[PDB]
Amino acid sequence: MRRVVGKRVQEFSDAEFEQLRSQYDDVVLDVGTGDGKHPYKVARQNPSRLVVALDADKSRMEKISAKAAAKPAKGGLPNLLYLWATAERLPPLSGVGELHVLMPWGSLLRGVLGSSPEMLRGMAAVCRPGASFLVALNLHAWRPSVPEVGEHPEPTPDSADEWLAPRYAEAGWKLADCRYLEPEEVAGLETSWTRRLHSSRDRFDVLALTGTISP
Ligand SMILES: Nc1ncnc2c1ncn2[C@@H]1O[C@H](CSCC[C@H](N)C(=O)O)[C@@H](O)[C@H]1O
Repeated sequence: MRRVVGKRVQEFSDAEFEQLRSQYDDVVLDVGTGDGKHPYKVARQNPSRLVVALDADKSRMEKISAKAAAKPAKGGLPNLLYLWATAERLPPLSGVGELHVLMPWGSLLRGVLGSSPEMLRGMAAVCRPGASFLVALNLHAWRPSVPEVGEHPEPTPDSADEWLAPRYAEAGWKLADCRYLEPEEVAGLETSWTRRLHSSRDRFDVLALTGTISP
């Protein structure tokens, strides 16, 4: 595992991770965390769970990871770990209890559309059976269609129940609910995307897919 703290990366062992995790009730993983504001909120609000967040781009996490590693009085949080990793090559995590993928783009977005099940299966691998998941799709990936969504139509609560659920099941994800999130609900997630989306004139910008990992 490759921990990010400010501009520093430090590899550490699975054994060290296990000792850390063993002190908490459960683990939450944010995949593609970007600037890392969301997991910082999650860790702040959930002191009894260990929050792990990763991104392919280590530079994005510099500021917040440095703050999280500081003393408590300066915004430090003991239950928050930022890692440098892609969704294609996840860290050796096991038994994650809650998985978030918020506003993905690029190969992570292609992955969560499930035309191929490999990425979904790789993410399911780090989770225990019964883990909860939230995939929050940025619908602007279809406004207009970006290269990575190919010919996929923009998903809706109904259409997702139709063509996404079967794909998720093939990959071991039980898609239980699909619904639009109000802009205020998106804002509650505390991602950097709130700012980008503030100027949107669309009714909804995000579709939330939730369920459980069921291999
Ligand atoms: N295959 C992949 N593996 C890991 N991260 C990926 C990825 N493909 C895209 N990403 C990352 O996913 C992020 C999408 S932007 C979303 C950032 C964050 N979830 C937020 O809501 O603010 C980007 O930071 C990008 O670097």
